[PDB]
Amino acid sequence: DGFFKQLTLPSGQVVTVSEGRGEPASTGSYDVRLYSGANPQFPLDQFIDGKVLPRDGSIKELKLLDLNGDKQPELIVVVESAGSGSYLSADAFTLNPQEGLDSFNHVEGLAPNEDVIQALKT
Amino acid sequence: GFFKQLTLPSGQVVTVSEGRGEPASTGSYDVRLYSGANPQFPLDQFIDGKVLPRDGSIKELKLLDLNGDKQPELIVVVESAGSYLSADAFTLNPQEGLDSFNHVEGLAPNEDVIQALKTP
Ligand SMILES: [K+]
Ligand SMILES: [K+]
Ligand code: NA
Ligand code: NA
Ligand code: NA
Ligand code: NA
Ligand code: NA
Ligand code: NA
Ligand code: NA
Repeated sequence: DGFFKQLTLPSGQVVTVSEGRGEPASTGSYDVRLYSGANPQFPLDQFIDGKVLPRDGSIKELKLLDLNGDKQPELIVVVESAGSGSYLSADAFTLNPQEGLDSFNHVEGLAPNEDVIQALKT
Repeated sequence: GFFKQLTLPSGQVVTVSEGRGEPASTGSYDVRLYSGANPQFPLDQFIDGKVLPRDGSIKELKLLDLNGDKQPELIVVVESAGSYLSADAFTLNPQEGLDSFNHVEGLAPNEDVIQALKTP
């Protein structure tokens, strides 16, 4: 099994993030799947929506931070290139009970010392 | 959890997966398309993917030309945990990528899913 992480949002919704099965470490895809989380004992029983995105590198971090000021965290998936420069890219998603899952922003080709969060707000 | 890889005669590669950790009876599946440009590395060149709901468990995959352009579409057939079939079809090509072709649902087990997907 490859990369898999499950997070519970403040609303009680549950999100999973996976890299594509059978893919190389250096490049491929990942998906984000949102669930209602209505029963925390069976958090993945009620699927809502999902997206598949390319990754130029490996997932390096998952962050839950409010980017748009609505008080709820967006999900940020930070990806680090296998290149010697370790260039960063990231996708942000809104995920909430009212709207479900949507893309918020995407950045790529960032130097390792760049402010990814500020870039995603830009 | 369902996982299957198919390779088209063009060389394109597709994988179909049920969502990890989900119930057998309900959840999601994803379809991922790769170029397969180097056939020894089928999953080295990702193109595009989609995540869909499944009302049931994946029964089988088919590759068949649904619109008569001589390229195969991908069909994902789903069986309810209860008896009904549903199915989603997708176009796949190097030129365009991955797109929805059609969707059918509430079919009897004996019905022709492929003819249903072809029929306006
Ligand atoms: K949405
Ligand atoms: K497309
Ligand atoms: Na891992
Ligand atoms: Na690339
Ligand atoms: Na927010
Ligand atoms: Na929003
Ligand atoms: Na919508
Ligand atoms: Na969207
Ligand atoms: Na066709």
